[PDB]
Amino acid sequence: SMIPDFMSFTSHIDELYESAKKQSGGKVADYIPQLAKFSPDLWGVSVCTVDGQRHSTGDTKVPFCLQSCVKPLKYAIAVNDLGTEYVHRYVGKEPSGLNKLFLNEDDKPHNPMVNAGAIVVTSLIKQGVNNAEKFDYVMQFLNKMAGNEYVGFSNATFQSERESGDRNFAIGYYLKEKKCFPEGTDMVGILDFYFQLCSIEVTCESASVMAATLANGGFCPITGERVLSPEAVRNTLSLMHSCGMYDFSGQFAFHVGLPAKSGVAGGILLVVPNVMGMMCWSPPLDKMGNSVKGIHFCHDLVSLCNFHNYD
Amino acid sequence: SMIPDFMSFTSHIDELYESAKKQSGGKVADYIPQLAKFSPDLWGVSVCTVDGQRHSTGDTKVPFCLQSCVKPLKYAIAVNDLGTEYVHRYVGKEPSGLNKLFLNEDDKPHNPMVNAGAIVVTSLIKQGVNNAEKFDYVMQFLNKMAGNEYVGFSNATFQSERESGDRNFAIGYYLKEKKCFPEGTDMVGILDFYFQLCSIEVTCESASVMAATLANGGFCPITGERVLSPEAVRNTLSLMHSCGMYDFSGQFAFHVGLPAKSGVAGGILLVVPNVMGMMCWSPPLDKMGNSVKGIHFCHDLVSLCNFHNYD
Amino acid sequence: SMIPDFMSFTSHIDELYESAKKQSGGKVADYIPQLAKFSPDLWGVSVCTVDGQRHSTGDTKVPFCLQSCVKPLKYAIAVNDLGTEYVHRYVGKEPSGLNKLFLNEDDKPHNPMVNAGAIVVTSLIKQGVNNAEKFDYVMQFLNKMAGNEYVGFSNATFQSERESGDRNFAIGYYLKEKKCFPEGTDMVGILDFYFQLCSIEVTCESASVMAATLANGGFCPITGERVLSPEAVRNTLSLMHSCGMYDFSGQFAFHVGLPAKSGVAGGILLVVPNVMGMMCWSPPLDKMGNSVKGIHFCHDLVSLCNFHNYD
Amino acid sequence: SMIPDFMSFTSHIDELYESAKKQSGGKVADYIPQLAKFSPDLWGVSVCTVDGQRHSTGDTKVPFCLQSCVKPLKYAIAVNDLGTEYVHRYVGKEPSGLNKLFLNEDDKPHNPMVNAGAIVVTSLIKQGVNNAEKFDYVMQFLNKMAGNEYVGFSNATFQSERESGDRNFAIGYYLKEKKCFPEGTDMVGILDFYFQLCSIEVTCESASVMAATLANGGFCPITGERVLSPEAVRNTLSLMHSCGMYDFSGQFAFHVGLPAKSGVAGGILLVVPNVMGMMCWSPPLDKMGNSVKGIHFCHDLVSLCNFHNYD
Repeated sequence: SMIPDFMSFTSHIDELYESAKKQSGGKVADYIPQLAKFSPDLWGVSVCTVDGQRHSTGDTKVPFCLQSCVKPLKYAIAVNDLGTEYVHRYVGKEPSGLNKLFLNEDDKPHNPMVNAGAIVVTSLIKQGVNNAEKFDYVMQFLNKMAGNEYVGFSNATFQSERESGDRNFAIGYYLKEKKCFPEGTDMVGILDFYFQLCSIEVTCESASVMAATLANGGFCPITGERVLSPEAVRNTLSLMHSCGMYDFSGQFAFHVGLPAKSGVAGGILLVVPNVMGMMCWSPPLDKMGNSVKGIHFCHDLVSLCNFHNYD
Repeated sequence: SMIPDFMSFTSHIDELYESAKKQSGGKVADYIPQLAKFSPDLWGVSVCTVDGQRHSTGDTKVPFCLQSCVKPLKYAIAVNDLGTEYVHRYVGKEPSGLNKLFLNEDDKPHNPMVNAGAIVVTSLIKQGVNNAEKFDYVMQFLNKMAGNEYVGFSNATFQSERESGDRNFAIGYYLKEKKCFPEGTDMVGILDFYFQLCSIEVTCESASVMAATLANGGFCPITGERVLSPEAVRNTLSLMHSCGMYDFSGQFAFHVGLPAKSGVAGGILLVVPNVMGMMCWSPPLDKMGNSVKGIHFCHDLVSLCNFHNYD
Repeated sequence: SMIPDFMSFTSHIDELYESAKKQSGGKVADYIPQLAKFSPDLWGVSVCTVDGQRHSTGDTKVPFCLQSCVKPLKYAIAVNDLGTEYVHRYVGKEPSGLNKLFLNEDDKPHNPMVNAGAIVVTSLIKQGVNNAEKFDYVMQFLNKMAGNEYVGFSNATFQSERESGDRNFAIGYYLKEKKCFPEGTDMVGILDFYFQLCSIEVTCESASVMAATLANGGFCPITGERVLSPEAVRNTLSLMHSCGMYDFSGQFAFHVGLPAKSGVAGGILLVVPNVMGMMCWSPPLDKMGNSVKGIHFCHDLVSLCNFHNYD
Repeated sequence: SMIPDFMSFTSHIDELYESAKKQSGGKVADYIPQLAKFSPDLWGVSVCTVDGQRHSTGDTKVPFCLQSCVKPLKYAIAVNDLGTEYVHRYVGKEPSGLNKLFLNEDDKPHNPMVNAGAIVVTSLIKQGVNNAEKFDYVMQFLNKMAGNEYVGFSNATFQSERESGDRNFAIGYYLKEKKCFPEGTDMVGILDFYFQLCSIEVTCESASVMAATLANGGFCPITGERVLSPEAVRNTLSLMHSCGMYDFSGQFAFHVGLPAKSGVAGGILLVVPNVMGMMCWSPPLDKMGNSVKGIHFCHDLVSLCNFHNYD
């Protein structure tokens, strides 16, 4: 551990937080009202070490949707219950070029971090049981990852995403055309389960616990229990490292060097292997679709604490 | 007219027909039973001059679905009722590269001869009225083009295409995502109208009359009536010339030089400007998706009668 | 012939010429001084019917480089001496998608109308003999096409194109890498021959005679002699129809419907099959790289005289 | 350090070495004789810890060309003398899609690990001085990285690469066309310097010392001296992680999780951050172009010692 004095570290976290606060650029997602609602000034950062030590600053208790931030999580869950080999017969393992085809060279979604990928992954989890049951399974799972902290749902977001995601339906039908789903999959039913997962709510605080779980080889820092298999955690981290920041993934892997995953709600699930989990949140996104204050913060954290993968 | 002696010409048509008959290669489409049914040995060629003169050989009275062969026709109808400018605010005017994106540089289907294009075009025809009425409108229209000859429908084909076209639905949703349809379009309703049009039935004989209509500047050779506007006919011919033979369009424009349009049913709508209309039909298709006997025939017709656009 | 009264037709040509004259937009090519020199106001149109009848208006006697306009010509020459089959073992027969790869699916230049294509074609003509001799062979050939009218050379242009064409050298080496040239080809020597051909000079008047030759099935309208084989002329026309106006080829084939070929010098070699040959010239080019006044003129000519391929 | 007992670790290295030895597949590069020469049975593995501890097994003293393995090294050198900002005004920082364009969206080579990238990087090192001097500069540099161990040159390889690299010349001219080189660069001279660098020779033993240098934050394990800046080492490692195994980079980052770089000579420069440097060598390559025995070994090393970046 490179964090000898937590107290001092925390003091630095608040300095970075304050430094980022001055970054007012970016635009709040507004393709649906449930996202337009949010104030551009909300800005929260929560830390949770592998030690179990916590620290928050800013709006770390205001609920918000995981959206794309859930992709790493449901993928981790799939590997946990099905293993690397099986999950990857349906989804790739690397970033794509850039326009934006749904499938790769082998008629499989490039990776679990893109829509097509997350949709296929969603179709692997808890096959057989009905949607209601599948959703409880993932919720219970997310609860263990967060050590029983805040994990809600947003029905308004769910209804808006469903009655608006024409591109996800396009992807749904295309994958069904290319036989990308396991035998006998209710494609439309899957997209529904998919929209629901994107609607799960968390707070910087509860999310940081989930990130810390991934930073602690699958053991929840605040309960000590094994939630995800070592295999599942290593895969999730690798993929977050290469494709978790949309079109910014390259720049991010080169300059920040940490496993992260952004969401349109403005959140950024950050993981510092064997050190801590983190969740930055600020609604204003840049052109790439990442939280402006969040990206700023991440670069600052790595310059200051030499947390970069290769330091 | 390069056909001084119709009698002799006909004798040559039968020779080419017999020559093509020996081409047994190709595979009959079988993605649906209604197409698998067909015998690979069916082979028919019907001619209809701008003069009104007719001639058939082979299975020219066995009904079969137009399928893609209807694309040029419904496009002609759109230009006829809306004019070049309007129709092309929604669909392109040239062939694409090759994989196979749904939209081009300007978020419009490349041309009316590809699925995405034909789907958008379908959404322009007779806007407002219900589907049943739209279908009668096109049927009545196709009747005038065929001079009241055989124009049927295949409900079995229609039902199979609908409960099987996942890729067309994918295209449907994608176009709806990119705002490619006119304001307030029932996308799913349009795909239904689209599947129905693909299910319209004709015979080499009735189809050749439709082709002759396009070969006669919009006037049906056997009734003398104006069916399509000059503007509409010129557009349809240009596009059939550059993108009517799927991936073979280039080779076809270079070696045959005639406006044509193939269909998965094995038909090839051929037009020899100011001379005649033609419909070759033979279920076995090659890798490109064109009738094997039909392609052979077309090359032979141009070598023998110097009908190539630039002879 | 749709030109009953040449006198009246000529009167219309001058009206279109005057109408186009008002189009002052576009920018004169300036990648080399020999092209920057030209006045944006130069504008000439020369007609030469299959009959042998002539007519000029504007700056039809000011020499200018063929540049890309020579591509159709040297291609015609290759087919004439080697036949379709041989020439096309090295170059494609259709337009490409759009970035801009040097080779297609089969490691062959897409068509003779693009740089890579024209370079490969250049390597087929008069193999064996030295460059000086090859150049005389093509010059003598171009002379017959122009009926002995103006055909010059521009050494200043040649020297500038050679000491500046890094992209053509890149293409040269790439093709050499993919074994695109006939056995034992001096690649660098070929690029030199290529640059020279681009530097050949003509005038609207002499060029229109060359165009008329292609419009007359290979027979020079003003000498009556056979210059190009029927086979060679049909191929050249087909390719000019689909890929002779750079990225505008699609729009041009759909709206104008005539075999044409533009050049960076501002010229447009136009052919109206079995009617006449033409050469419009005006240095200012549009974004696509075609003569602004020339494009305007071509659209006007087709609207007024219904010369479109499918009228 | 996860290597408590070096003795035991070494015993495991020899077991993996022996296990890999049984992998006889792959084909020895043969585009030039200097590579065809090599026996498919040569197989060597050399380790060099950050501690300075060494260990070899197999043909670890047979000289071979770095080839692509030098790309990470000359890139490290550029960052060391010019800093991240400057070097990256000319070359990208991420993997590309897949065909294989020379430049990316911003007209810059995708990254330093691809030919176009390595060529641009080569043009940044020691600008001004002549080629002979530039080469000595890099040689002296490579010597410090190897702690003065074997670093040779192969004139036969150099001469063959130069008189055979048409694709590198194509790339050279294209980059020169797009103004990718610093002001006043002798492009052809640069390609020469480039071919020379690819011809530098090493042995598993000396190379492993170079890898260990990168594994030790820029300090040569066997001399203790600072050779590369921390900044330069972190960049080199990140890029080796994402694009050092050609088309296998994705699979490699996901399954092995270590910074590596392969070469057509059959070598694989491997780095285990803060632990050791390594060089596996075996001439037979797979379709991707990586050493077959080397790839096998790398997967085995990570399964056995949990060296994967995220374990």
